[PDB]
Amino acid sequence: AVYNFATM
Amino acid sequence: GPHSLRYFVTAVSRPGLGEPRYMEVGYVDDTEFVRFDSDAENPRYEPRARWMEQEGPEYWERETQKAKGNEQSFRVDLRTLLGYYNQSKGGSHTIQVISGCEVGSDGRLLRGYQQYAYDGCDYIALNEDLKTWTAADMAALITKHKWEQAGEAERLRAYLEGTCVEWLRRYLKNGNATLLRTDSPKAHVTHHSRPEDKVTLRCWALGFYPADITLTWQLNGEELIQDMELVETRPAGDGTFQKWASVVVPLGKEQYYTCHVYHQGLPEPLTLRWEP
Amino acid sequence: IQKTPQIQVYSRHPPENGKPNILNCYVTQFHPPHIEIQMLKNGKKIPKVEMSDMSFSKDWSFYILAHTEFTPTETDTYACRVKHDSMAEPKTVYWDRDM
Repeated sequence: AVYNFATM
Repeated sequence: GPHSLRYFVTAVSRPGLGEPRYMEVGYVDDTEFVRFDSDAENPRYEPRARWMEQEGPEYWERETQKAKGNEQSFRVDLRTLLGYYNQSKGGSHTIQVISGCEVGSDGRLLRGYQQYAYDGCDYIALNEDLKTWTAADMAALITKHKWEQAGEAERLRAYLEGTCVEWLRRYLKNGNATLLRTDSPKAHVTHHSRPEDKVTLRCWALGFYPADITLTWQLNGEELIQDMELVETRPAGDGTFQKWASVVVPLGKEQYYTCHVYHQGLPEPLTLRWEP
Repeated sequence: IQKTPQIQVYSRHPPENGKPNILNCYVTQFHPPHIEIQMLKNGKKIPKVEMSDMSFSKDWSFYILAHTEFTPTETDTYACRVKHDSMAEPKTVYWDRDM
């Protein structure tokens, strides 16, 4: 459902 | 009708007051169905729709965790962006992101998105090809390379074309009775006196759902769209929406003006005028 | 960047004394996201208030709704008092049964 966000 | 799954995630640093506040809110077409806020008593992903109670204790744990994971991640992000912009460690800043996917009625993928912002302004965003990035300023230009070098783009695409479009269908099925419904807009006009023998006519449209609706004022067949005034459609607190559009017309000459309501639940556009 | 909220107040159904309804205070177009919102009844703050339907625009400005169950009366007065870093004074908006 929700994504695994990455680092900036 | 197409459909979508949108996630609004927000992170906000608050120096001197503790760790940032992380929040996630999800929607399947205009109805909020899930959310997480690091400031709750017990931060746990939780439902915002009955149909979401149809989910095993498991689902709610995987989400609550991958949520707490993102929390740390944006928490590092916020500090990272501080170096990128040579900003003071003392100021409070925000990172907004919206990711999700749209589909067609066949259940197939239509569009996929994910875009970041920072303190209200564009940061970086995944182009429509789902392969390249468009960076706003050169700071975001760096994150662009990190991800190019880490194949983050194809990592995401796997997510959009896969997990995203799939649970969208699941959701759309768990609560189709709530999401695939159509509540028709009930309407009416209000009248208000004014200086210089002028009159403000307002056209209200209530209890409708999908949020998408059109309102116009017409005189002898031409829409006065320019000399009109309205408010961005809004939630009414029970899962339906409402909107109003007004127009100033000369006193005594108002029955020459009509309102036109265009909605999904209206086979025939509504047409109304004032009722003295 | 900074953007002042736009406090709209309204009910679910056209108001009729003695008939249950929902009162809504939609607060929109604001940045930064830190904002404080109370609903008032006769100048008093209402306890059972729900916050929901948060979102952003293509513009990145925040939108959040606060609603609550209630039963209009003729005398009763409802309002939404908002506090945000872009106003040096709390802006209150009142409920207009006749809007």
